[PDB]
Amino acid sequence: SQIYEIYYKAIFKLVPEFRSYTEPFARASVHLYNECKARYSTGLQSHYLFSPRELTRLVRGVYTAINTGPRQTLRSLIRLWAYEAWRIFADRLVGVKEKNSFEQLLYETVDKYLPNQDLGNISSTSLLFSGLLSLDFKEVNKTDLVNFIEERFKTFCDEELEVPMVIHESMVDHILRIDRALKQVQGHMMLIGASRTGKTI
Amino acid sequence: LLGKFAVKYDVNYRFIDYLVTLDEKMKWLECGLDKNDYFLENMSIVMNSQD
Amino acid sequence: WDTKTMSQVANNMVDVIPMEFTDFIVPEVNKELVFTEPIQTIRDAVVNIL
Amino acid sequence: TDVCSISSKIDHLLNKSYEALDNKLSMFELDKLKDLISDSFDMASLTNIFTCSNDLVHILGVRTFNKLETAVQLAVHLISSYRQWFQNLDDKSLKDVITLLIKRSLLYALAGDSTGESQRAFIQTINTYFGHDSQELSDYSTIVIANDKLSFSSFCSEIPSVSLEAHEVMRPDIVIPTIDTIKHEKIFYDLLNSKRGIILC
Ligand SMILES: N#Cc1c(C2(c3ccc(Cl)cc3)CC2)nn2c(O)c(Oc3cccc(Br)c3)cnc12
Repeated sequence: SQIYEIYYKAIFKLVPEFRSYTEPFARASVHLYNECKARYSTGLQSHYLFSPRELTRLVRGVYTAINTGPRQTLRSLIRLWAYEAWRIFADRLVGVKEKNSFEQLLYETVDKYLPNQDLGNISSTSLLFSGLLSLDFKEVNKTDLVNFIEERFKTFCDEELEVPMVIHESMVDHILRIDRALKQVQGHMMLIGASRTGKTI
Repeated sequence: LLGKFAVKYDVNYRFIDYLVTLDEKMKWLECGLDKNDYFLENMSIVMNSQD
Repeated sequence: WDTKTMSQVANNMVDVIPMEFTDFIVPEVNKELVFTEPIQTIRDAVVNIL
Repeated sequence: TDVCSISSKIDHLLNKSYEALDNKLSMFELDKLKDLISDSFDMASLTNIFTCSNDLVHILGVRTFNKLETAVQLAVHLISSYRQWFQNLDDKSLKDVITLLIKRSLLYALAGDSTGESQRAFIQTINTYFGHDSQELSDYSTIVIANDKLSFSSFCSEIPSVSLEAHEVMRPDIVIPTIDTIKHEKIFYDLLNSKRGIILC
């Protein structure tokens, strides 16, 4: 909590009015981590390991999100922070009950530490922060992403080969995750899942 | 499941008789396919697949 | 793939194909209520069956 | 069985390090130092301590007979590092410093593989089997050359305050100056300077 209080103060030098909130963010960060580490143990799946490095990826991601973003409000800061928390902690989870319990954990943590008035659904598919359509990284609207991906993917198939694929909401979510991976400085991705489900394309 | 929904069907449907015309049906046996219906269905599946 | 994703993909593929009107497809809706897709037409009936 | 006594192995190690250090040091300093270590270091209470080691939860489980090298080399290196200061001291202050260093080296030779609480509990034993006149050992205690040569201060928590710029959040070489890290970096570099191999489990 002390180390990360320093980190939050450093990164909130970009948004100085919100410096006071650096303590609850750090406390929220470690609290979430501890309960995550507690409730999703290695006994469910052998890849459920959680080090303090999960929090350091977090603050660097939050930094990047702020660095390349627009003017924030506190509602935006919380949304962004939720997005980061999702893409760190919950992408490894299998089981819809685990993701649902992760949602419940997130709501509890924020209620405990950041009690603000305009948070809406925090579902993984309800907070599509993007940097594709707009020059700066911000939460964009699902319809416009859909239409953009449709036209671009059509263009890609016309320019390259003939594969018939129909856009669906999971596909656009995973597109955004891969984009988040590939734009990092040293982002290596691993895509676990079934066959016949679009990974390689 | 079909009768569970509004999808009615031919009650007397037979896949072989539905899909395979008699000429192809004979043509295979001239080529030497065994006259066992399980084989007839299999041969229909393999020749009828496109791509 | 989840049920919703399968339903969306199936509906998209099914939509292009022409579908002749069939009088009996409506009264069935009332009955079962398995709740596996919004009640509609043949298109959803086919999707649920698949 | 083991071929030698624990005591004789200690004596051998002492003489072994003396082989290196004695030629560089001037005889007048040398003799006073080497008996000043031999007699104090050879007391019975240390043996009492060894018998009190075997019930502590060591990681990796190296037997006490195979740990004397670390104790002796680190002790002799440490003592020999202050030779330029020691020359002016009274006997009382010199004995005090010698004791405190030997206690600290014994501590980390025997309990550095223990999980913290064990070490603070073990400090009590070390402070108990040595004589109460001899300088008390505390986990936070560090010795700093204050003002002129020989005014050593046994202080703790001299933490510098880091003024991170925002972008330095993603300097991978960065770290926060914390007491734990300070003492680990300290002891690490001391062990390195003794030319012994290390395993950071
Ligand atoms: N056409 C196609 C295609 C498909 C299907 C498809 C899926 C979604 C949509 Cl919208 C349309 C079609 C046809 C069922 N899946 N699929 C992949 O999974 C691909 O990547 C691989 C490849 C090998 C192993 C692995 Br594991 C991943 C690459 N292409 C495809």
